Amino acid sequence: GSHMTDPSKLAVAVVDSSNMNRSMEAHNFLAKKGFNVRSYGTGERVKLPGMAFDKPNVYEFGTKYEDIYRDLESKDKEFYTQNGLLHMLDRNRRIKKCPERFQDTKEQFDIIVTVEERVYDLVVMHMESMESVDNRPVHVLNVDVVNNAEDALMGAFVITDMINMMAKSTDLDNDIDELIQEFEERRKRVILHSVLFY
Amino acid sequence: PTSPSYS
Repeated sequence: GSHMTDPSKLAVAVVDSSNMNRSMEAHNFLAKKGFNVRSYGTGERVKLPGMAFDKPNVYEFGTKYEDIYRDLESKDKEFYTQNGLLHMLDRNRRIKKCPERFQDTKEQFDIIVTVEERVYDLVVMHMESMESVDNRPVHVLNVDVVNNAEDALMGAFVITDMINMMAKSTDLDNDIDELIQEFEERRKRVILHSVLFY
Repeated sequence: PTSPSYS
């Protein structure tokens, strides 16, 4: 075909805090490798760094990446170019309209990857708060990704290797525990795992 | 925490 194809047709989500850096790097990579992927953040608001630590640029979820881009450009185009935010926002715009909050989505997934335990917990808490009415299993997996541009890309590679492995399973529910441990031993990373239900 | 982290 014209594109790579996931034989398991997994529906995947990747989740971070602001749906800006880590989840979007993973979104882009996963999509290019042919996966059905969506991305979200778990924070109350979208938060990008500013010119001072105590002066973040904060927006509501739903604010178009394009508008955040314009906002920072007029603030100080050169500063937000050198620190990488304008490129990040540009990459994001090409993927989708705006940052989305996981707790507000109605989409369902076979696998949800989170990029730090705080996000993992919010995702799991949110899933548990919902009365399951289908008994459709979903696997939440946490893979720690350090929050900067370089490590976000590295995380995208690692997360993609993990999803690729699980996609090759013909019965994920009965294989996944063993596959997670194999991945942990080979890649020397801890994966947090929960099985929840829609 | 911001995305990315403040540098």
